[PDB]
Amino acid sequence: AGAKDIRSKIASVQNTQKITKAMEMVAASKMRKSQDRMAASRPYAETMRKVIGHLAHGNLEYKHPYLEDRDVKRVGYLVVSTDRGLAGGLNINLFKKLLAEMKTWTDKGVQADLAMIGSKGVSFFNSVGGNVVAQVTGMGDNPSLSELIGPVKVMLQAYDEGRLDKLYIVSNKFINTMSQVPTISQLLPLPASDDDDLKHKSWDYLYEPDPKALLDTLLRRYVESQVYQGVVENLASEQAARMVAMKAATDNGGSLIKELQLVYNKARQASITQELTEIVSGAA
Amino acid sequence: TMAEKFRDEGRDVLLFVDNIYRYTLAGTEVSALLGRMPSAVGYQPTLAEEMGVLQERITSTKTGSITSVQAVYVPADDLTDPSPATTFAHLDATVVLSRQIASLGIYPAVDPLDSTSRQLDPLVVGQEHYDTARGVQSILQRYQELKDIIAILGMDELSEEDKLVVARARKIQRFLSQPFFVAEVFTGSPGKYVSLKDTIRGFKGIMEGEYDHLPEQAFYMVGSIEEAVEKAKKL
Amino acid sequence: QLDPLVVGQEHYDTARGVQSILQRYQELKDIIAILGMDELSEEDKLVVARARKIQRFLSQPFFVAEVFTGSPGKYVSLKDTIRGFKGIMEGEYDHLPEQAFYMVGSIEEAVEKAKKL
Amino acid sequence: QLDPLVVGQEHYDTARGVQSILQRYQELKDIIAILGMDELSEEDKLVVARARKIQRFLSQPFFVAEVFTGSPGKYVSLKDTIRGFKGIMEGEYDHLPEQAFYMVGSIEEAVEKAKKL
Amino acid sequence: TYHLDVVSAEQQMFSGLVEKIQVTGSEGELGIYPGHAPLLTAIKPGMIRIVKQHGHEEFIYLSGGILEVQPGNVTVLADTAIRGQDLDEARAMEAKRKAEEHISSSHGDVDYAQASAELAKAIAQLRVIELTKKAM
Amino acid sequence: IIYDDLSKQAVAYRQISLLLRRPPGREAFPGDVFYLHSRLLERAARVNAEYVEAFTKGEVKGKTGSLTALPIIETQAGDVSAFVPTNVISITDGQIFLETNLFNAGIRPAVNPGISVSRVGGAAQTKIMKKLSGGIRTALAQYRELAAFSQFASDLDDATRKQLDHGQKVT
Amino acid sequence: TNVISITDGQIFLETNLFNAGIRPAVNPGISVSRVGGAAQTKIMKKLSGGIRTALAQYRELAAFSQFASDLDDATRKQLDHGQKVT
Repeated sequence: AGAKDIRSKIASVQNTQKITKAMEMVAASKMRKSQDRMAASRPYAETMRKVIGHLAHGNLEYKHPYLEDRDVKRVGYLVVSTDRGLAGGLNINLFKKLLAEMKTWTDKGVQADLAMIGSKGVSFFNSVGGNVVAQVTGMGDNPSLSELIGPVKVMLQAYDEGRLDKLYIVSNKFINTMSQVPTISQLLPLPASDDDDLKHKSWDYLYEPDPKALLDTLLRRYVESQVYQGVVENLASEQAARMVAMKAATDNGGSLIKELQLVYNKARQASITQELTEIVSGAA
Repeated sequence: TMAEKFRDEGRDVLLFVDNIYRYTLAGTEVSALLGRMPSAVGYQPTLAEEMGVLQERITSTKTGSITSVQAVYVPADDLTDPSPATTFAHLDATVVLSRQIASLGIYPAVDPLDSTSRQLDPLVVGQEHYDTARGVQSILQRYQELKDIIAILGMDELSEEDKLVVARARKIQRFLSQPFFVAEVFTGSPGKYVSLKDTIRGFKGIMEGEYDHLPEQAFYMVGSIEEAVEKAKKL
Repeated sequence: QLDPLVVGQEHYDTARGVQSILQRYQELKDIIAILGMDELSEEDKLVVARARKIQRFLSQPFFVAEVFTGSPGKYVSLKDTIRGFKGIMEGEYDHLPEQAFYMVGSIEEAVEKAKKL
Repeated sequence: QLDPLVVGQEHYDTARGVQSILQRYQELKDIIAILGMDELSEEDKLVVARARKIQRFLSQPFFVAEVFTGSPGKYVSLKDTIRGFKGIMEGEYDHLPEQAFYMVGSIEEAVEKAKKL
Repeated sequence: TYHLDVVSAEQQMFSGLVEKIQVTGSEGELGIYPGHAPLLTAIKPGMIRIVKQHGHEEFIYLSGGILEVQPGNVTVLADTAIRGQDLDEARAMEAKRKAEEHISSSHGDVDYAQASAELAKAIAQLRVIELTKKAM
Repeated sequence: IIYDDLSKQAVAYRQISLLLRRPPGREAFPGDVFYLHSRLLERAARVNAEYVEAFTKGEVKGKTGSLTALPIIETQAGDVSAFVPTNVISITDGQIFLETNLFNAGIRPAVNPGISVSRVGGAAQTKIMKKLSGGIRTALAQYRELAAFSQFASDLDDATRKQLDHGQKVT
Repeated sequence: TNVISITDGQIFLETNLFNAGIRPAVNPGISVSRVGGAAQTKIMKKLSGGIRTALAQYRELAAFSQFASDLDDATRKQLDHGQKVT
C-alpha cells in the first residue's frame, strides 16, 4: 500500500491492458486470414465427393470396406486442438464433449483410440490417461496437408486392417464470429448425402486402369481432405475465440484501473493529512 | 455584489466565475497566513463555510435571480478531494467539454454522455423532454461501442439492426452542433437561437425514424429541424 | 494452541491444509480477475473449486441468528468438523454443488442438502 | 563523460555495442523461455552466445575479495578492456566456451583458461 | 474451348477456359480436347501443358493427382506432395514414434510467444485483489 | 529569460520559510508557494505600444516590448502530478516535456509529442513553418502508439507499414 | 529504516510464505548476510553456492509458474528444480 506501491500497480495494469488490446487486434487479423484459407479449401472436397457419389452408389456401385456399416467393436477419434493457450474455453469444452461420448462407448465394452493434432490435447489426454497412438504438433498457424498424412495414415491403416470399426473427427466449427461450437462427426464409414446422381444416368466414366483401384485412392484422399478442413476450421475458431477472450480481458483491466485509482487517491489524501498534522501539532 | 445589485432591479442575471478552485486556494493561503490549524488534505478548517457563504448568495429570489456558470478544476483528477467534493454539493448542472467532439468538427464541443443535470426529472422538466434526453443518451452510448466493433472487425460485420443505429447516431451527433452569433467570424453562417420546443421536436423526429430519408450533413450546423429539411432540399 | 502437541496431528494437519488451499486460492484471484477462469491449468481449477467449497463450508447457522435468517442454529462438534474438512480436501465430495455447503452443520447435512440442489 | 569527444569513437562505440548486445539478449530471453532455443534464427543464436560471453566477461576477481573466495585478484587496463570486448562482439572468440570468460581478468587469460577446460 | 480447374486440398492452382491440355496419365500420356468423353484416371508427377484461349501456352508442375474429365468440364485434383507407399509409411512411422516417446515440438508463433511472456510478467506479484477490496 | 531550476527556488523558499517558523502546507512547502512562481512568471509579458509610451514618458512611441520566459522544472520518475510541477503547469502557456526513455534511446532532444503542447501555437509561428509543420506533431503522436502496437504484431498491413516507415524517417 | 541500517544482515519473514505452508517463512531473495561465507563451515560454504543460484534462477522464472504448460522443457527443469529446493 501507500501511494507509491499503488501507483506502480496501476502502471503495470495499464501495461497489461496495452498488451491485451494488441493481442485482440492481431487475433482479428489472423481470423480473417484463416477464414480465407478455410474457404479456399472447399472446391477440392466438394468435387471429390461428387466423384465418389457417382462412382460408389450411383447407377452402379461397388463393395469397398469404407462404405459398409460393419459391427462396432472399437472406435477411433482424430482430435483437433490448438497449439497455443489464451483461447478461452475452446479446448476444454471440446475435450469434455469427447470424454462424455467416449464414456458411452467404453460403457458398451468397445474400446476407444485417439490420434492428436496439436499439443494441447496431447498434454491433456496424457494427463487423463487416454490411449494416444499417433500425434502431430507444432503446426501453429501454418497447417499443411503433408503434415496430416501421418496420423490419418495410421487410422486408415488400422481401419481397413480391421482394428477399428468407426472413425470420427472431433473439432470446433466456426459458425459466426461471436459463436463457435464443438462437434464430433463421423468420416468412416462414409455418411450418405442426399445428393441424387440419378440424373447422371446419362453417362459413365472411362476408367484408366480400372474403377476399383481408383475408388480406393479417391476415398483416402477424401478422408485426408476432410481432416485438413477440420484442422483449418479449428484454427479459425481458435483465432475468433482468442479475440473475444482478449477483448474481455482488456475490459476487465479497464474496470480494475478504476478501483486501484480510488484506493490510490485515498492513500494520497491520508499521507498528506498525516504529514501536515505531524508537523503542525509537533511545533509548539 | 454587483450581480446582487442587478438582481435587486428585478432582472435575471448571469454570474461567471473564472475558477472556483482558485477561490478555494486563495482562502487556504490566507488561512495559513493567519496561522490556523490545517484540516482534511491541508485545506483550511473553514473550507465548507467559505464555500457556502458564497454559493448561497446566488439564488432565485421573489424579485429576481442570479444564475451562475463556474469553471471547475479538479486537483489530481480526483473527484474525492475536499475541494471538488465541497463544490459539487452546490452545483445543479454539469457540462463537460471534450477535445474529441471538437476534433470531429462539432461545436459547441459538449459531451452528451458525461454532461448531467439534476433538473432532468419528469417531475420538474416534464415527461417528454426527460425521455427524449434519455433516448439520445442511450442511442449515443450504444453507438459508442458499435463504433468499437467497426474498428476491429470492419463495418460489414454488423447486423442490419445496427447499421440503422449507426446511421441514426451519426445524425443525432451532427444535430447537436449549432451556429453562434459569436462564431460567425469563423463559420460565416448566421447564428441561430433554438428554442427548447424546437429541440424536443427535432430529436423526437430523428430518433423515431422520421427524417431518415435525408443525409446526415443536412443536420450539421443547421439550427432547427425545419432548417435541416431545407438544407437537405438545396443539398 | 494450534500445535501438533496440543491438538493432535490430525487436527493440526487439517488446519494447515485448509490454510494452504485458501492461500493458494488468494494467489490466483488476480489472474482470474484479468484473464478469466478458463486460463487456469486443469488442476488450478480443482484448487479453486475446492477453495470455494471450503469457503462455503466454514459458514454456520447460529442459535442467536435465527432472528435474522430463520434457519435453526447448529452445534458442530470438533470430531465432526475435522472429518468434514478432511473429506472436502481429499476430494471425496467433488460431486456436490458449492451451494450444498452453504449454511449447514455437519457434512452429512451437506450431502443431504445436495439432493434438493 | 561517455561521449565520443572525450572518450574517443573507439571507446564510445565499444560501450554502445555492448549495451546493444545485452539489450537485444534481454529481448531474446523470453522467446528462449517459451519456444526454446532451437527455434531462434542462426543469427540470433550467435547474439545469444555473444551476449552471454560479454555478460560473463564483465565479472572480475578483486585483490581485496581474495579473502572471500581465495582466488587471486586481477588488474585490467582500459586498453585490454576495449580490446577484449571488441574481440568478443566481433566473433574473434566464437570458439571458446562461455565459462572461459568467467572471473577471468584480461582477455588473454580467457584463452589460457579455455585450454584447461 | 472448355473450362478447367486445377485445385489442391489447400488452394486453387488454376482456373479459366482452355483450348486443350496434355497430361501424363498413369497409363500413358494423354490429351484432352473439348467434348472429350467422361474419363477418370490418376496422373503421374510432372508438368501439365495448358494452352489458354488465344494459344497462350504455360506449364504447371503437378506432384500427382487425379484427373476427372466431364461432359463440359475438366478438373485436376492435384495434391501438395509426392504420394506413394514408401513415403506415407515413413510419415506414419514417425507419427507413431512421436507419440510413443512423448516428443512435443514448439509452434512457430514468435508473436504470441512474446506477447504471452510480457503478459505473464506484467501480471505477476500484482496482488491487486488483496488491495482493492473486491469481495469476489 | 531562463530560470535554470524553479524546483530549486521552491526548495530554497521552503527552507528560508520553515526557518522563520511560518506554518507549512502540502508537502511542507509554504502556504503561498503558488504565489511565489505566479508573481514571477506573470512578469513575462508582451506589452503594448501605449504602455511603452507612457512608462518611458514619450521617449519611445512605435515599439512594443516583451519578455519571454523558459522556466525549467525537474520531475521525479516522470511524475508530472507532483505539487510544484502541477503548480507551474497551471501558470505557463505550454510545456516541452523531455522524456527520458527517448533520451537514453538516443533520440535527442527527447521532445515527447502528444504530452507537450504550446497554447498560443501557430499564432507565434512564422508563416512558412506554420504551413510546412502542420501535420508533424499529431503524425508523431500516432506513430509512437503504432510503434507500440508493432512489437506484438508481425505481418503488418502495408497501409500501416507505410505509416511506420514514414514516422521512423521523421523521428 | 534505522535498524535495517545499523545491522549486518536481515532475515525477512513474510506472511504469504507463512500461509502458503513455507515455514520458517524466510524470503531468500531479499534477506542478506554481509558476513556471508566467512561464518560457515567449509562444507556448508561449498554446498550453499549451488542453492543460491538454484533459487535465483527460480525467482527469475517464477512469473511463468502460472503459464507453465506453455514453457519449453529446457526451462521447465529449472522451474521444477527451484520448486523442489524451495
